[PDB]
Amino acid sequence: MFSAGHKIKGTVVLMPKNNLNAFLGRSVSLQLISATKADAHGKGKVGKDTFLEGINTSLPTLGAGESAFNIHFEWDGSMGIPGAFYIKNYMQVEFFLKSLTLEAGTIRFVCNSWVYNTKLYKSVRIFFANHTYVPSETPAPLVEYREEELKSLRGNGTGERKEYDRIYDYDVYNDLGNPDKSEKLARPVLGGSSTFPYPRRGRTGRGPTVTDPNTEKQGEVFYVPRDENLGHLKSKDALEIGTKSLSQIVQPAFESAFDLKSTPIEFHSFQDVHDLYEGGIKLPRDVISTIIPLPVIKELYRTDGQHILKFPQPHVVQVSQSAWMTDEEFAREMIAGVNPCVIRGLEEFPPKSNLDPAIYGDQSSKITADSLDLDGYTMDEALGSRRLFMLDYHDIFMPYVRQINQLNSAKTYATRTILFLREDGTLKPVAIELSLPHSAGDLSAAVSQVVLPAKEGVESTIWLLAKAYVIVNDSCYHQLMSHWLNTHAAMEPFVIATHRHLSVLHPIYKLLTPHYRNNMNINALARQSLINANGIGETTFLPSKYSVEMSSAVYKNWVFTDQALPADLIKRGVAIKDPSTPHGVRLLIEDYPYAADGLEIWAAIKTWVQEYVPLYYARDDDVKNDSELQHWWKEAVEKGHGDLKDKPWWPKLQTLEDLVEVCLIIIWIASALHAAVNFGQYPYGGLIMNRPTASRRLLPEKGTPEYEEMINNHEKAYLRTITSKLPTLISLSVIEILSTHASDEVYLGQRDNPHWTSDSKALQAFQKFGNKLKEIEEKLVRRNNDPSLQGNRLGPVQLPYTLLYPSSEEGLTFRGIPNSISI
Ligand SMILES: [Fe+3]
Repeated sequence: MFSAGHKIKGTVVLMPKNNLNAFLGRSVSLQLISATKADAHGKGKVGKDTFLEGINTSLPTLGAGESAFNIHFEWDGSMGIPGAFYIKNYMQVEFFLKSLTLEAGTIRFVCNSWVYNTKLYKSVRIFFANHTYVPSETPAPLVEYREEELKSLRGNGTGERKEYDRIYDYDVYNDLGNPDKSEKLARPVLGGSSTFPYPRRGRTGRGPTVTDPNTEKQGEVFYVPRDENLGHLKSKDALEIGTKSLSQIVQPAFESAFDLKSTPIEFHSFQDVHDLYEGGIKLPRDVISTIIPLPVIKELYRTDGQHILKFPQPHVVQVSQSAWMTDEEFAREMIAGVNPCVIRGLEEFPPKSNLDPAIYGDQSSKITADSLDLDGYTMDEALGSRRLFMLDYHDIFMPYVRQINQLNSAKTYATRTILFLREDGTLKPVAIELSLPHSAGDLSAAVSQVVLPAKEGVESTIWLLAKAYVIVNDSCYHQLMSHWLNTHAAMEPFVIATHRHLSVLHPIYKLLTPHYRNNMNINALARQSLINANGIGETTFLPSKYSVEMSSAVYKNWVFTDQALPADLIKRGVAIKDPSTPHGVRLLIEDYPYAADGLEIWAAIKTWVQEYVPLYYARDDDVKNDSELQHWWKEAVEKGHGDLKDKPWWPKLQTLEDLVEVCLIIIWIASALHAAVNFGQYPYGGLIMNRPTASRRLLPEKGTPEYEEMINNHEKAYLRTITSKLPTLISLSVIEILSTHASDEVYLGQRDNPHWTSDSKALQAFQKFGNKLKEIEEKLVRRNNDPSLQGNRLGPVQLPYTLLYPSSEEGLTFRGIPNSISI
């Protein structure tokens, strides 16, 4: 090397898959690539292959599991400034590359990527320094490298994907059915048709089943691009794999305990349910022994290691075990519960249906105004003052009621619940309509009916059951639409488009990708065990084999721009546009905790996106002229959500406003919307009576033993109506996992690396965002401490609404907003 040359001092930080000397010698080579000096073909000049020289044991700052290595690079001649590097792993086993740092002012590369043996790769792995560039700002010597890496990530739409592949592409949901196992397990393909529109998911390419060329074959592992499944230092944090263990290992063990009549088959009283988190449930030794060693699963229950499993006490009963049964809590949960985003204003009376009466029978509501306890208000007054609301599941469920009720052990109604907003600011339920389709060719004599509030006699039991029917509709809509379709499924197309079309160098890549963490991974695992034919979802929720297809019916009406919180509130008639207020909308239910708190988070995110975007885009033309951005949005819409590609409401993305709106909505769905619908699942639903997932019979007729049971044993009437004990144990277990924050969660206002960009302005903006979120949390604390807001923020269950607190410790905390759909 040159006599007065100075080698560049480098430090490589990596984590071995599972000593360290093995990484020395000729094990791992790096080659720096210049960002500023090019060869005759305009490509950045490449340095010599350089191997790790030794272990650096001097750096006190390293995360757990991390090791640092010294490396020095020759850089003589006009090599300019390094902006990327190639790395080749000659070892048999992959390692996780954390970072390269070049000293002497400092150049940082944030890699966080598995590097497999070099022979497995068609292209040498390339990593860029942490500088951010829109394509027109890419240093000329890196332009081809930047595009070639995107081409690598896209692949060619063919081939069976392997573990170490980093290939992002789309496919339809044709991998849920198991037609090769049984024709009973065949399911319609979701996506790619007018009958069944659906967001796309990540392509896996396992090829067709033997029986159906349109259904993808089963697989032991559902591929995701390698770095979408990064791994966890502590197995307890691999919550997503628990779902797989639950379906494949734990569910069969529970099933056996029932098959062997080792525990009563049904609950017989409410106390048999409360027992689950008090003394626990006694099960055969082999069930316990099957559970205890399993990572994640072992955390779900306390045990004596012999026969007892105890579930954790759900938040909803921590103060009052009977408060869930109150009409006040039933209504309050529509605004501060697990599914707080379906209630709508009702602006005429009676409520109307759009459904065809030729098919379903007369659809006129039978609810009478005179029957309603509106605290002295007339109907005209209640409508005029915007005090009438409804939870309207009539049109949503009616088209499915006949087929659901044909199933053994499922019976449902299409319900509507009328709520009145009292002057005291709380909601009260005033009627429930339990509707069934009726046509000339009907065998069933069951009738639709209206049920009114009652505290005494059989009528109180009928009303309690009516609430349960409502909540079964609500639980199904929550799990399949509010949660699954609107978060998990709707976001995946954006994750794929982002990796395919926005370089790691791209500002919008850096802005959005933290909000994707673990999403493809949980979704893949969900396709394999949760929403698959005969999987957890179908065996625990009312619609059974019709569940995921009902979500395609609802996706027909999915509107991207209506996912924006203000647009949602206005659309549902629970708020009105109001420029004189800070959020720009006035809530019609003033103390609506999800909406009130959500507006604060929404505004914080908006401010962050509005500060970040101008750092990279000066004018609308800059957005129009970004070919990566244009390709990204064109593909996300025309391929990722392609069944809806023609809808008039898609932003065109030719303006700054559009880019802000699109990023904001993506970040909102991934972080706060998902947190709000996800982390309350066990807190509210851990008591099955409060959130029944299924109903198994219609209301009994007078003159039958079932009717007499309502009089003599209302708890048993109730328990015979809702989800059976066995699916209850399985359901509770899955919602417990899903309600748990892993200790390595990255929350809103956090990033995994302080050096994700070298752009100090972006880093500053991000710090302000985090500071704002802390300020918001103090605010939400004060709200929960405000005695005037007790009625809606705490309710008779005395459960402070903390779901939109930004921060949380690990565990089942009922608070904390992750950056992404990470569980
Ligand atoms: Fe989730």
